[PDB]
Parts: sequence; C-alpha cells; structure tokens
Amino acid sequence: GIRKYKPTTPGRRGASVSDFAEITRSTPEKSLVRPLHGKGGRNAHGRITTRHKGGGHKRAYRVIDFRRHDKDGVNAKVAHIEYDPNRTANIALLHYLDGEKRYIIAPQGLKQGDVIESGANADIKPGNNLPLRNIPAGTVIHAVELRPGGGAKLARSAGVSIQLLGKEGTYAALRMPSGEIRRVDVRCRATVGEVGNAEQSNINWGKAGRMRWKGKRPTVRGVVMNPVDHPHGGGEGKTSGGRHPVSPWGKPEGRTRKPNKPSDKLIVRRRRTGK
Amino acid sequence: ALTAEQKKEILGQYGLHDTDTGSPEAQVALLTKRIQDLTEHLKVHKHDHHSRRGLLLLVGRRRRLLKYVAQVDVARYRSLIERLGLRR
Amino acid sequence: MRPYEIMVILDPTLDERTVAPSLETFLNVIRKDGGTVDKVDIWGRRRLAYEIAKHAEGIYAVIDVKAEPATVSELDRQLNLNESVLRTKVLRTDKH
RNA sequence: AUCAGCUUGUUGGUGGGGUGAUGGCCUACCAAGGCGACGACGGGUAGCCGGCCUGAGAGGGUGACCGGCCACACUGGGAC
RNA sequence: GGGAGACUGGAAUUCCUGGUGUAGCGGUGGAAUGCGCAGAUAUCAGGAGGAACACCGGUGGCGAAGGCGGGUCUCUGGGCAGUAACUGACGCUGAGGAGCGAAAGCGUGGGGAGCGAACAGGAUUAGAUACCCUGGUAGUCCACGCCGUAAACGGUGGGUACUAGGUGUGGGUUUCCUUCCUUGGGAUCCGUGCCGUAGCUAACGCAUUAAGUACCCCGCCUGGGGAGUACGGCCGCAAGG
RNA sequence: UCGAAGGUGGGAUCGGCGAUUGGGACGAAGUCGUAACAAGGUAGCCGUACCGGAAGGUGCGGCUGGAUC
RNA sequence: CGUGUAUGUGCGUCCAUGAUGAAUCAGCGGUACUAACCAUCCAAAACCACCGUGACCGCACCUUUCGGGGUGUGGCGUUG
RNA sequence: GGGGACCCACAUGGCGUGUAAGCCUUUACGGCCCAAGCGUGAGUGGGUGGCACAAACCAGUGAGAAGCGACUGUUUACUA
Ligand SMILES: [Mg+2]
Ligand SMILES: [Mg+2]
Ligand SMILES: [Mg+2]
Ligand SMILES: [Mg+2]
Ligand SMILES: [Mg+2]
Ligand SMILES: [Mg+2]
Ligand SMILES: [Mg+2]
Ligand SMILES: [Mg+2]
Ligand SMILES: [Mg+2]
Ligand SMILES: [Mg+2]
Ligand SMILES: [Mg+2]
Ligand SMILES: [Mg+2]
Ligand SMILES: [Mg+2]
Ligand SMILES: [Mg+2]
Ligand SMILES: [Mg+2]
Ligand SMILES: [Mg+2]
Ligand SMILES: [Mg+2]
Ligand SMILES: [Mg+2]
Ligand SMILES: [Mg+2]
Ligand SMILES: [Mg+2]
Ligand SMILES: [Mg+2]
Ligand SMILES: [Mg+2]
Ligand SMILES: [Mg+2]
Ligand SMILES: [Mg+2]
Ligand SMILES: [Mg+2]
Ligand SMILES: [Mg+2]
Ligand SMILES: [Mg+2]
Ligand SMILES: [Mg+2]
Ligand SMILES: [Mg+2]
Ligand SMILES: [Mg+2]
Ligand SMILES: [Mg+2]
Ligand SMILES: [Mg+2]
Ligand SMILES: [Mg+2]
Ligand SMILES: [Mg+2]
Ligand SMILES: [Mg+2]
Ligand SMILES: [Mg+2]
Ligand SMILES: [Mg+2]
Ligand SMILES: [Mg+2]
Ligand SMILES: [Mg+2]
Ligand SMILES: [Mg+2]
Ligand SMILES: [Mg+2]
Ligand SMILES: [Mg+2]
Ligand SMILES: [Mg+2]
Ligand SMILES: [Mg+2]
Ligand SMILES: [Mg+2]
Ligand SMILES: [Mg+2]
Ligand SMILES: [Mg+2]
Ligand SMILES: [Mg+2]
Ligand SMILES: [Mg+2]
Ligand SMILES: [Mg+2]
Ligand SMILES: [Mg+2]
Ligand SMILES: [Mg+2]
Ligand SMILES: [Mg+2]
Ligand SMILES: [Mg+2]
Ligand SMILES: [Mg+2]
Ligand SMILES: [Mg+2]
Ligand SMILES: [Mg+2]
Ligand SMILES: [Mg+2]
Ligand SMILES: [Mg+2]
Ligand SMILES: [Mg+2]
Ligand SMILES: [Mg+2]
Ligand SMILES: [Mg+2]
Ligand SMILES: [Mg+2]
Ligand SMILES: [Mg+2]
Ligand SMILES: [Mg+2]
Ligand SMILES: [Mg+2]
Ligand SMILES: [Mg+2]
Ligand SMILES: [Mg+2]
Ligand SMILES: [Mg+2]
Ligand SMILES: [Mg+2]
Ligand SMILES: [Mg+2]
Ligand SMILES: [Mg+2]
Ligand SMILES: [Mg+2]
Ligand SMILES: [Mg+2]
Ligand SMILES: [Mg+2]
Ligand SMILES: [Mg+2]
Ligand SMILES: [Mg+2]
Ligand SMILES: [Mg+2]
Ligand SMILES: [Mg+2]
Ligand SMILES: [Mg+2]
Ligand SMILES: [Mg+2]
Ligand SMILES: [Mg+2]
Repeated sequence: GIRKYKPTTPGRRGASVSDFAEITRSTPEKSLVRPLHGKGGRNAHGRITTRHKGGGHKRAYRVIDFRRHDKDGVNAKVAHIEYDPNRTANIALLHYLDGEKRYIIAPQGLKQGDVIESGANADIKPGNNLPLRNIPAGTVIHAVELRPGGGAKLARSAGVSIQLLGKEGTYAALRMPSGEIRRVDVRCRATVGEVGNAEQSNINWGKAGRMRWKGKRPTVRGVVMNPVDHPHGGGEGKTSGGRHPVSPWGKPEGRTRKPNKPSDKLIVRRRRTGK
Repeated sequence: ALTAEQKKEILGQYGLHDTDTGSPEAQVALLTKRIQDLTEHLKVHKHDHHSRRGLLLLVGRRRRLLKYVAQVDVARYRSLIERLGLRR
Repeated sequence: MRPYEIMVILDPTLDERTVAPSLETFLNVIRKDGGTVDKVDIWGRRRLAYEIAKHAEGIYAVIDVKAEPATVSELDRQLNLNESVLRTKVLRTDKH
C-alpha cells in the first residue's frame, strides 16, 4: 500500500513511497535483458532535443510482450510479479506451456497463481488479451491496440484505462481517460481489467536526488531567465514578463493538434477539461 | 452462524457427557468457534460496526463465563485454557 | 445444498427448439460439480411491458435448482456474459 | 488533579559500627524494586485536645481564659 | 428498512447529436437582468453521465443510540414463543479508561446530473451588504483518515418486583362453536399507538411502555450576568473540542 | 568526612507594574436600524460553515416549546 | 597459450548387436439422421355467456317556441 | 558542574586468545573445554609530587530577540 517515512532528516521529512509488497523476485531474468543506456535527453546528433531531462541513473531494458499475438491456445501461470522501473506499472513474468517466457503488463490485483489465456477462448479474468469479437461491451480494458495485429500502443495508464462502450458495424467505440470517445476497429487487440499500481499516484517525491535519478533536470523559470534567452527574461525585481506566457521556443499557449490525421476521422470530439 | 452438523459435533466432542449441552465447556466452545469464524469474516469486511457490537458482547459474555470457571475450579479452568491454547 | 429459483429471458431471435439444448449445456456445469437435481419448464412469446435492449418480446424459462452458492454464482457469471440473454435473477426457495 | 506518577540509603537481606534500648541510626557487600486512583508525590492554610457559641438532634463555626501536651527563644547551625 | 460488499432495473433532470417546426421562451404581487432570430421554446429518435428510489409507506418494523427502506446474491448480529435437557450465585449498575456516533468542516486522490453557502447583476424600500428573480464557486457523491459536538427530546439512566381497564397494530404458540372457510370465540408472551382510575405533581400533565409505591448503582444542579469565557492541562494538521 | 553562611547557572510557583489592545457591567439620552414575542408580516429554535457596521441572512441535518387546512 | 613426432590405451564407416519409432486395407464416438409414444405451458381457422358501444335503425324524458344536443333500453355490427 | 598524573593493594581478579593434557566421533587440514603462556581495559580504597594532572600538539565561544529564505544544494573561473 502506502507507507510514510518518518522525518529522520530535514530533507526526507515529506518523502512517502508506495511500498512494493507486490514483489516476488529481485534479480531480473538475464536472458531477456537488452543493452540500453540513458540517452541524456540528446539525440545521436549531439544537440539537446528536450531540456529539463537527462542524466541520472543508467538502467537496463527488457522486451515486453505488448502485442501478444504469436502464440494462442496455451495457458500460462503467473511466474513472478517483479518490478520494472522503466514503467509506472509492474511486469509479471509468465511460464507458458511451450516454455517461452515473455514479460507482460501486470494488471490490477494480479497475484501469483492465476492461469492466463491469450486468444479467442480466453475468459474475462484480467491479463487475457483477445480481439473485440470476444469481449462484452462495457468492460474495462487496457493495453489496447489500433489494428488487427500491428502491435498495441494505448491504454496502459496505472489506475485508469480505456473503457469499451459499444460495437456498431465494423468499428468499435472506446472511452478515453480524459472522457473522450475514439472509433477503432472491431478486430483490434485489447486486454481485460485495469492496470495495477493505482496507489502510485499517492507517491510523494521527496527531494532532488530521487529526481535526477528518475531523469528530469531542474526547471529554470523564465521570469529570472535572461531576456535574450527567453521572452520572459529581464527585469529588475520579480516581473511576469509583461505579456502572456509563451514557450521560449516561439509559440504561446493554444491549439497544437494538427488535424487531418488518418484517425482524425476516427475521433468524434476532443477532450474537455475541468467539467 | 454455526449450524446443526458442526454444532452438535462440537457440543458432543467437548461435552462432559453425551447429553449435556449447557455446560460451561460447551458454551465456551461455541463462543470461541463463533468468534474465530466471524473474526475471519470481519478480516475481509471492515466497517461492520453492528457486527463488531456482537463481537464485543460475545467477548464480554465469554469473559464472564471464563471468570466463573476460574472461580469455581482452578483445575478445570487451566485444563480448558490449555486445551484451547488461549492466553486468558 | 439449498433450493434456488432461477428465471432466464432469451432474445426472441432464437427459435424455441434451441432453448432446451442451450439451457442444459449451461447447467451441465452444476450437474457435474455438486450432483444436483433440477426441474425445467418453458413458456415463451409474451408481450413485454416495455422495450428492453430495443426488443419487444421474449421467451421465459424457469428452473428450480438445488445446488451450491458457488455453482449458482458460476452459472450467473457464465450466463449473463452471453449476448443472447436479456435479464436473469436467482432467489431462495426456502424461508430466506 | 487547573498537583499522576514519586523515590536511589530508595526499598529488602547479610556482616560490621552506633546508641540507655531494637532499628539504613551510619558503613560495606548482594537483589530490584517499595509507595501509587480504597487519592502517592506536589500546591495553600493552620499548633492539637478537654472545652466555647449556635442548633431539639444531626451538624456547623471556633480554640477567648483555665488546664493536658507540642514547638521556639533576634536569624541559621554545632557541641560540652 | 439490522449491517457490509458486489451485480442489476425503471422514471425524471441536464447535456450532446439528427429531423420537424416557427418568433418568442423562462420568470414574479408587476417587470428587468437570462437564452433566441447564428434558429430558442416545443416535439420525436438515439446516446452519455451523476444523484436518489415516487406508489407499498402508516403515528407500522428493526437497531443500544445516531439512524435505517428499487430488486438479486454472498456472510453475519440482535430479539421472540413453546420442550423446559444441562451449568448450578455466573446477576445488576459501573468512577477513572476504552469503542461507536446527525449534519457541517479539514487532508490526499477521483467523481460531480440536480440542488446549493459565498459572489455578480436585475427588483423593492428614504435605505437592503436580506426576504424575490437570473447565474453559479466550495460542499452535496466515492475511498482512506480525521473533529466529536445537536431542542443527540420521551427535554425523563439502566435493571428488577407489585398496583384497576377500555380501544387498534405486529410476531408466535394453543384450544373450542367448528363450516373446521371466519379480525369466529378463548388462553398465553413480546413490541408498539390513544383515552382513562386510585396515586403523584405548583400547574400543564404522567398514569403497567408511570413523573405510582420501592430496591441497587452512576452522572448532573445549588439566584441571574460575568462565562461555557481567560489562564493552565489533554486531543486534534487546523477550524476547533 | 560532615557541616551553617556566601557565590556561581539554569528550571517552577506566587506575584507587583507595564505602552497599547481584547472583552464585560453599570450609566441615560441620542443616531443607525426591525431582530424576537400573534402565521411579528421570511415559523421559531439547535448543531455547524460562509457572508455582512449592526441586530442578522443563507446552506445542510434535527425538534415542535408552531397557527391555519 | 599454440605446431609435430609415434608408441600405448583405445575405436567404424566399408561386418553388424543393440534402443525403438513411424507411413498402408478393415468401424464402432446409448450419444442419438428419421414416421411416434408418455407428461407439462401457451395459442391460429370464434362455439357458448356477460359487458363496453366507430357508425346505423329507433321507443320515453329534459332542453331554445320548435331546432342542435344530453339521459335509459332494444336489433345487430365489433372503432376495439 | 564534577573526576582525569604516578605508585601500591584488592588482583595468581574479570575479559580475549589459546598449548600440553582431557572428553568425543561420520578418524580428520575434525567439535567441546583449556592448567600453563601471551595480551588486556574498568573501578574502589590508601599514599605521593607540582601553582597547574584532557598539562604538549590537536581540539565547538555561548545565550536572548527580530527580517528574508522551508532545509542539503548551484552560480557572476579573475571585485558580488
Ligand atoms: Mg518535504
Ligand atoms: Mg535492453
Ligand atoms: Mg550538422
Ligand atoms: Mg521540464
Ligand atoms: Mg553521468
Ligand atoms: Mg514502478
Ligand atoms: Mg520555471
Ligand atoms: Mg536567471
Ligand atoms: Mg527576444
Ligand atoms: Mg547563448
Ligand atoms: Mg529580470
Ligand atoms: Mg517593481
Ligand atoms: Mg496566452
Ligand atoms: Mg480527451
Ligand atoms: Mg441468524
Ligand atoms: Mg546491621
Ligand atoms: Mg540483633
Ligand atoms: Mg535504621
Ligand atoms: Mg551495612
Ligand atoms: Mg469534643
Ligand atoms: Mg439542630
Ligand atoms: Mg444543623
Ligand atoms: Mg479545634
Ligand atoms: Mg495548666
Ligand atoms: Mg504524653
Ligand atoms: Mg532558634
Ligand atoms: Mg531554632
Ligand atoms: Mg463497505
Ligand atoms: Mg436534436
Ligand atoms: Mg429535446
Ligand atoms: Mg457529471
Ligand atoms: Mg435434572
Ligand atoms: Mg445483562
Ligand atoms: Mg457493570
Ligand atoms: Mg460493571
Ligand atoms: Mg470512573
Ligand atoms: Mg465514567
Ligand atoms: Mg478508537
Ligand atoms: Mg478510534
Ligand atoms: Mg449532508
Ligand atoms: Mg458527512
Ligand atoms: Mg474549510
Ligand atoms: Mg477529505
Ligand atoms: Mg479532492
Ligand atoms: Mg444553482
Ligand atoms: Mg439561494
Ligand atoms: Mg462575470
Ligand atoms: Mg446580491
Ligand atoms: Mg451537550
Ligand atoms: Mg435521534
Ligand atoms: Mg440515557
Ligand atoms: Mg429502574
Ligand atoms: Mg402486555
Ligand atoms: Mg384519586
Ligand atoms: Mg393535588
Ligand atoms: Mg391514565
Ligand atoms: Mg414503568
Ligand atoms: Mg420525580
Ligand atoms: Mg452579554
Ligand atoms: Mg455558565
Ligand atoms: Mg491553557
Ligand atoms: Mg499575572
Ligand atoms: Mg500595568
Ligand atoms: Mg431609535
Ligand atoms: Mg420581526
Ligand atoms: Mg420583515
Ligand atoms: Mg421569525
Ligand atoms: Mg426567526
Ligand atoms: Mg448556529
Ligand atoms: Mg446567504
Ligand atoms: Mg434542518
Ligand atoms: Mg410554546
Ligand atoms: Mg581447540
Ligand atoms: Mg576422548
Ligand atoms: Mg558430535
Ligand atoms: Mg598540586
Ligand atoms: Mg548550505
Ligand atoms: Mg544552492
Ligand atoms: Mg560558474
Ligand atoms: Mg567574482
Ligand atoms: Mg571565481
Ligand atoms: Mg566574489
């Protein structure tokens, strides 16, 4: 759950963490690890592509079976629900009957011992990936794909995931966490159940070291920025810039969504906030 | 709530004889089985205050019965508490 | 091991003959688990009070069940998942 | 209790000194407890009693005089 | 309708989408701020989301008290009648202590249809920082914690024994006119309304569900303000208690 | 060794005073007001939160020590 | 670490022991293709009885001086 | 605020280590203890010297208020 840390030092007074009692193994599988490195917020070209992030704690990579489609009709027990920091959620390894173990996203309330099926015959216990032909309308879903068989991309937020609304014709309607409705094929791949670590939103950061570890760099406010560096720069004292806030990269607040996407016709309306 | 099968099993198995039912031994046995079972239930169901009232009432009743057993005979009290494995 | 009353309403798009195989296949899970006893009677094609699921009529089937709460809950979970069924419930035949 | 914990010779035993007399009265060595909500330790007031006044009684108030003790002798100590 | 979790239903409001359909719709003691001519109101079809369950529903049931009611499942407490098998002084109340607790309020993270403090306008008045109208932010909903106060009333602590009745309701045992249908008649215990003796009370009034006549223990009061306030102590992150 | 007086240093209690401020009561009489007592012209009161020179107003929940029908 | 000598343990290809395994002909899953039997619920081609009366034919009363119209019954027909 | 140096006694004391030897066995590069040997702090008494016994070097000044900034952090290399 959530465990709050006692104030031993003035720095870690407010630090509270979601204790990971949901851990079973501590040393990740060495076979599936691929060579990875912190890119430092920089491309191969050497320029800093995005500031406020980079540096920190070098970490490893592991392949997740996001698009599980190659093998079907075989069951798998939950091997060990381990901790992968490269995601907000957790990964629970599976012993499939063919002996080919792949990592998958651990759904909410998953504990070691449940049997998971991936295919048409799969039931409604969480972790079962199956096309929309075999799912009731109205069930909460996660790790949702966009086409019948091109790899799953969406619905992997910890705690709130996409909810299926209804099927009409050959197009299916999906409700977004933002409260929006997206039209998607009735043959895409989607799983059942919410994603775990819902209590992760109750994490309290704590200090700056954790944050350089996590990746982000300290944020430099524009009002003290130099005027050449930023439109908010300059001033003798504290000033807001004398104009509406603007990213120093030229454009102010506003529309950024370029229309006319191939899935733009597959969207009914855009998000509305604070209702 | 206990039903006929296990309840008659308990009353006989902790009974002094095959006919007596209201003996303090059988009474404490029924109270203990009830409290462990329904405490297991309340480990899942948290905010059942109306049932925690039953917990407290049955526990005070139990405490009175155990006090009576200790008063009437130390040996039987010790035998009962040792056979059920509790603290007091 | 308590007597239960269940009624199932099916979509009228299915013919009357298929109901019996469908219901017996549905309740085979209880038949094979607890060694239970059942009774089945059928009457359908009644005009509904209002539109339900954009439908105007249906078929009624009532079964008397002497089984386990786990078994009846399993039947409910397996059956309400079906799309051809509309509305179902389970009650207690005894005092409670 | 608009005072909840107090105490370290403090508590208990043994061995020594001590005093007219027993005794942590004093010393050494052993153990950790005694007193505590049937009001401890703290705070304010005040010499106690036979008596006096009041009240049918219960009770309340009080310690003039006398008398039975207690404590002091400008303040604090000590000893022959 | 005792409590908790889950699943599920319909009506209604609002919003969105698409027809039809035209210059008004909403409003009060009267009118104007409000939305319309960019197509409102009205009305039909569909969808979305949130809250709460009209009739049954009552001076009726349960719970110790706050309180509790759309169905379904799951688990569970309390109470009642008969047989009376068994335990054989285990009973009662309970200072300090501990647990539950209307609404509002606070933190975190979600939800948020309707309603609605605060705040804007429009209206009345000499005057409105109100009563009225149009809007609507907390809150009202959910989960975890908190505060622990109400005219928290039956303004009456609990338990036991005794003391005339009449009239309704609910639950269960029996017996007899006996159709053996019948609130038929009778006996019994529990709960809950109304009116009434003796009695008590200063009076209103209570009257077997006592404020009657007693027993056991517990809290509270000693003229009105000051004042349920200052200081001190305890709890609470704070409001505060 | 003990030992009264004296001096070092910080904690409690009793206090006395202290600019100014907060609150209360008594004066008598004046302005601002209509609060409550009759359905006091918005039924009252209680708990609570917000608001306003002021009595008060509103929201939510509770009682009738509320009158008609 | 890396190249060679050859003798000693010593092994099959060209003999053949072992372990097995697999691509061929002849039919069956009381389940249960097709005329029924026993038990149960409902109703399409309206028979009997009552009631409501699109509309029609009218008997008696009320109503404006008579007219419209309203009230009870009969003969069907059944908006239903 | 108190003690801190040296010597003696308590003390052939306590502690660690561990030989000979002893105990044992799945017998070995084996477990238990361990006289002897080695190392060893701590305290209480008695006495002694100096002005001064953490005497050298090394090695926090403390307390009371109020302003800003929550704190650790980074910067005007070469005036802050
Ligand atoms: Mg912090
Ligand atoms: Mg990798
Ligand atoms: Mg280049
Ligand atoms: Mg950034
Ligand atoms: Mg680096
Ligand atoms: Mg993580
Ligand atoms: Mg910034
Ligand atoms: Mg700057
Ligand atoms: Mg510029
Ligand atoms: Mg530059
Ligand atoms: Mg500047
Ligand atoms: Mg300036
Ligand atoms: Mg802007
Ligand atoms: Mg959106
Ligand atoms: Mg029960
Ligand atoms: Mg002695
Ligand atoms: Mg002696
Ligand atoms: Mg002595
Ligand atoms: Mg001695
Ligand atoms: Mg006397
Ligand atoms: Mg008297
Ligand atoms: Mg008297
Ligand atoms: Mg006296
Ligand atoms: Mg004398
Ligand atoms: Mg004497
Ligand atoms: Mg003297
Ligand atoms: Mg003296
Ligand atoms: Mg719950
Ligand atoms: Mg429309
Ligand atoms: Mg509409
Ligand atoms: Mg909403
Ligand atoms: Mg007997
Ligand atoms: Mg009792
Ligand atoms: Mg008691
Ligand atoms: Mg008691
Ligand atoms: Mg007490
Ligand atoms: Mg008490
Ligand atoms: Mg508690
Ligand atoms: Mg608590
Ligand atoms: Mg509320
Ligand atoms: Mg609340
Ligand atoms: Mg607040
Ligand atoms: Mg909160
Ligand atoms: Mg929030
Ligand atoms: Mg509103
Ligand atoms: Mg309002
Ligand atoms: Mg505005
Ligand atoms: Mg206003
Ligand atoms: Mg009170
Ligand atoms: Mg109440
Ligand atoms: Mg009471
Ligand atoms: Mg009583
Ligand atoms: Mg009675
Ligand atoms: Mg009388
Ligand atoms: Mg009288
Ligand atoms: Mg009476
Ligand atoms: Mg009574
Ligand atoms: Mg009285
Ligand atoms: Mg006053
Ligand atoms: Mg008072
Ligand atoms: Mg104080
Ligand atoms: Mg003072
Ligand atoms: Mg002063
Ligand atoms: Mg005046
Ligand atoms: Mg008034
Ligand atoms: Mg007025
Ligand atoms: Mg009023
Ligand atoms: Mg009022
Ligand atoms: Mg109030
Ligand atoms: Mg208001
Ligand atoms: Mg209210
Ligand atoms: Mg009154
Ligand atoms: Mg050795
Ligand atoms: Mg040996
Ligand atoms: Mg051995
Ligand atoms: Mg010297
Ligand atoms: Mg620093
Ligand atoms: Mg810094
Ligand atoms: Mg620099
Ligand atoms: Mg510089
Ligand atoms: Mg520099
Ligand atoms: Mg400088």
